[PDB]
Amino acid sequence: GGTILVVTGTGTGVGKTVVCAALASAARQAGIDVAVCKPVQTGTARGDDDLAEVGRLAGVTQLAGLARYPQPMAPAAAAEHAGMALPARDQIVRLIADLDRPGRLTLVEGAGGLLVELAEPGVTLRDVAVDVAAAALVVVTADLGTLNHTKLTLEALAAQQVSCAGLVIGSWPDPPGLVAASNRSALARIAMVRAALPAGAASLDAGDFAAMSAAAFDRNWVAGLV
Amino acid sequence: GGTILVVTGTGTGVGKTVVCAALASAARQAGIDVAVCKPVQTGTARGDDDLAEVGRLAGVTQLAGLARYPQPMAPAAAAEHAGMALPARDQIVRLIADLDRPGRLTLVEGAGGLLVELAEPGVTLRDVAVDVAAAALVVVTADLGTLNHTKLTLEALAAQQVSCAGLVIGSWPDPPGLVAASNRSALARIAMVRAALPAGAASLDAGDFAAMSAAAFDRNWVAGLVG
Ligand SMILES: Cc1cn([C@H]2C[C@H](O)[C@@H](COP(=O)(O)OP(=O)(O)OP(=O)(O)O)O2)c(=O)[nH]c1=O
Ligand SMILES: Cc1cn([C@H]2C[C@H](O)[C@@H](COP(=O)(O)OP(=O)(O)OP(=O)(O)O)O2)c(=O)[nH]c1=O
Ligand SMILES: [Mg+2]
Ligand SMILES: [Mg+2]
Repeated sequence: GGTILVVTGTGTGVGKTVVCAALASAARQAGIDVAVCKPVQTGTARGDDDLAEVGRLAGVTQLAGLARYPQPMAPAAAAEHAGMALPARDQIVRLIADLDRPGRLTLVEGAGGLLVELAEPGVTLRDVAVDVAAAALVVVTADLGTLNHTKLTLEALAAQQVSCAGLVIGSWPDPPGLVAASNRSALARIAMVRAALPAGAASLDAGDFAAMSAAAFDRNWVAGLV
Repeated sequence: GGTILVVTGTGTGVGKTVVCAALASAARQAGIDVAVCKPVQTGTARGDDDLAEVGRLAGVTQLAGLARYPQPMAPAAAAEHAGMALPARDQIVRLIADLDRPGRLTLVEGAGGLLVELAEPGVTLRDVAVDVAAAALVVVTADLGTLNHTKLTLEALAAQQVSCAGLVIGSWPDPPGLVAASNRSALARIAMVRAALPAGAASLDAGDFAAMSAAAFDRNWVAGLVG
């Protein structure tokens, strides 16, 4: 196959989607073919659509999903509200495995943090990563609490031998400030910080997003992903 | 020895300090001798003092500190900013073991979440709980993200064989509302919810704090903590 990375996070709304876009954009600019899978999208009544964000910010066209729940809740509660079950583990795993091919960077986004339920019954993004042998990129904050959440997420990955490909600070404040500066230095002590996306990047137009994306990651690390 | 519980949380500001004071108050009203312990305190320059609050809300007088730092930062960064070192792991252990006593409940509040560095080098409250054979009471929010953080914390506890004495919801709103209510239902499927402390417990007076405390926990669970 090619390279598969789940893009998880220490929590909800930490920047997972804008980080998928940013890495997709840098990979494409490096001449790598990119696909992005978001198996379960919720909050569609208010128009949440993470694949649309990736398609618009980074230009990706191979964008796969399996389910769309209208309520703005976590996948299991939204599915409980709708009275319609989440997809099954095999559905999600085979979708990603069908996307993966040599020369392709395939990114997978779940919902919220690493352990929220993505498929019936109780299967997580960590389970999916195991079944498709993906490594994990962990999107973090630089705010109070991040080191604990980062360490807890990194331990949960190592507990099932899911490799950690790096950290990304999904939203880097301007100018950093005292906590954010201390938090970035300490995260850098426990894993490589691949990038720190400036705050508000997800509202850039595609041209600005691409230039920002190619400057945010290290040219060689992106080139070597596939 | 007696019974030692580390009181940790899914993060900082989730209610660890008010849960200590509530468990201490309920334990005391059952006849149980209580000590409370905070080996690392940051933010002294902003007035933060969890031991002092626990004394205020609950009337506990057996309160033991050790490391104190001016800045409201994570311990490592606060001690660094003050030209000080973190305490060594044996000093934290000594603090707790000196208080342990038969028939006494000792509560050890961390700083922030389970894996925050409390001692050189990379030593956490989980390591400390291992050293004193303590179980762990996990203070959680009912807000969004709580399920994932709670599951991550419980897994980190089990990997080191640190028994989990249950969850407590640090701040519980009246009325609940849909987000909190759903999360509390989902937390109870994960582990035992020992209490849900009403929002604003920390402002109650000693009389009302004791009433709230006695109502918040099952008395038979409180009494069963301590032989
Ligand atoms: C203003 C705002 C933007 N966004 C946008 C900007 C972020 O950089 C981007 C990616 O963050 P995500 O972590 O993916 O936030 P999300 O709601 O899409 O996360 P999840 O898929 O788990 O629900 O989404 C939010 O998610 N939440 C917000 O409150
Ligand atoms: C915002 C605020 C909260 N509190 C209360 C609300 C919480 O339920 C309680 C305990 O939260 P904790 O989890 O103990 O967090 P903390 O702020 O004490 O910091 P630390 O991680 O070092 O413990 O403190 C106050 O007493 N005064 C305040 O101004
Ligand atoms: Mg998203
Ligand atoms: Mg506290």
